[PDB]
Amino acid sequence: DLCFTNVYADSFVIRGDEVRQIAPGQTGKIADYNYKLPDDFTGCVIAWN
Amino acid sequence: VFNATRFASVYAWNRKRISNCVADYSVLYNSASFSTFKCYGVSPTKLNDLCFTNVYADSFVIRGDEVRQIAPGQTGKIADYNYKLPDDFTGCVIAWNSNNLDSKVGGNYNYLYRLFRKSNLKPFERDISTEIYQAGSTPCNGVEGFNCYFPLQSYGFQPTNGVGYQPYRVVVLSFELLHAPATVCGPKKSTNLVKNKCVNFNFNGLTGTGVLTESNKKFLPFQQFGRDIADTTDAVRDPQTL
Amino acid sequence: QCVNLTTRTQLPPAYTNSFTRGVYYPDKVFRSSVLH
Amino acid sequence: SNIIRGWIFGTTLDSKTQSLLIVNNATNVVIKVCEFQFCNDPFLGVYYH
Amino acid sequence: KNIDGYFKIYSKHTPINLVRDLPQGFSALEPLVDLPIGINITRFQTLLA
Amino acid sequence: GAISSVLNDILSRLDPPEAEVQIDRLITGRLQSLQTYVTQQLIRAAEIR
Repeated sequence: DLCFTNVYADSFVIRGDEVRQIAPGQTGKIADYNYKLPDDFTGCVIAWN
Repeated sequence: VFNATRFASVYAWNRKRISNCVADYSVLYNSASFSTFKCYGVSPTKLNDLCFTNVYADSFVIRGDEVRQIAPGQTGKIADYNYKLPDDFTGCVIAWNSNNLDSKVGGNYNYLYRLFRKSNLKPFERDISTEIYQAGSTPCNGVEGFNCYFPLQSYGFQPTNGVGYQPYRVVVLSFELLHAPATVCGPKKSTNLVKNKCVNFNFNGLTGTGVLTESNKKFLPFQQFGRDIADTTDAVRDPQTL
Repeated sequence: QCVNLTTRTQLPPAYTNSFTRGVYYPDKVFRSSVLH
Repeated sequence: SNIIRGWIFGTTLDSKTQSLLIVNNATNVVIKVCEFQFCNDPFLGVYYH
Repeated sequence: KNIDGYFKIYSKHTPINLVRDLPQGFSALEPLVDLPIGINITRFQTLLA
Repeated sequence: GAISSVLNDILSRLDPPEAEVQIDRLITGRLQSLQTYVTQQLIRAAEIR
């Protein structure tokens, strides 16, 4: 029903233990160090094996 | 704590008091395996900015299907029976997998669990009792039999089982926060103390804008923060010098 | 250990009044000249 | 005369449960949480003055 | 008291002059230590010398 | 209704994803307090006038 203006895909491969780290407000070697999400992040996270 | 050789069981779990050290969670990222990581009362990005008073590590090994049961307000054979978290639990739960060490080819029966409990015990309580549970109306008299089952069973720990059946290690951190003097604070370097100027102070993780002046108030040795009518922090204590 | 005393005299559990006892600091927080 | 020496905090006051034993043996403030064999009359006496 | 598996003790020592019934006065009790005992306490006793 | 009354506590504990749940409870609690107070002043000013 709702559609979006500027869709950007964030495609990368990490360890399976650190998928929950991809969230607005988390830490880790992925979240805190190189791939950080904003505090006002309005988006979707799609991950698979 | 996080990289120990053998943990304890869930009915009797080791509670090591973490006091007077540097809470640096970047050391654990050399050998990191952390599957789930949730802080209920606090946020993980403030772990370097905010620091905590009385950190207690809750180290034990349970089944992989019951890790989500370690949460304030859940049930299970771990949550409802032996390891309960409080309703006002302000803490963090750190858990990770242990297939490479805790799984034996024949079976690891050293990690027991509580399956039969009479009532709903209080949170943060350990239970080392090996009394025979009475499931029926007949008295058991301390021996096994009909409706008299031994309460401490063991999971099937083999590397060929299901991943939900694999043992997951877990360490849960509990603390009193922003009311007590802090002994453990992480690798954030302190700065110079400036008096008689509006600055951005940071005392034991408490951040705010205020003016630091000397006072005639003498704190008790267990007291760190002074408050006002408006409940905001009116005075703090310097932890380095008195 | 197991041996109990024999000089125990059975006396009734009488009652006692307390004036203002039972007050402690509820937390580790300093407060000055307030009524919390 | 320092007659109050400590307490035993338990559930059923027996070895069937886990109990707290805070005592003082005139040298150290001893606080132990063990599976104690509970005696019916705990005491600490001073002898032969 | 033992609530949420967190035994809180509060100690206060003051010199008195007393023969009899509990004195009419006030003393603010201060916490000494914090004991993580993790048990259930329903009954207790008290040591004497 | 929040976890604490102090604005400086939530800024030192929670992320701005989790602080807007908590600070907006403080803002609404302080605004309704001001909408209580301005109500108490205008009715009192109608009594004085």
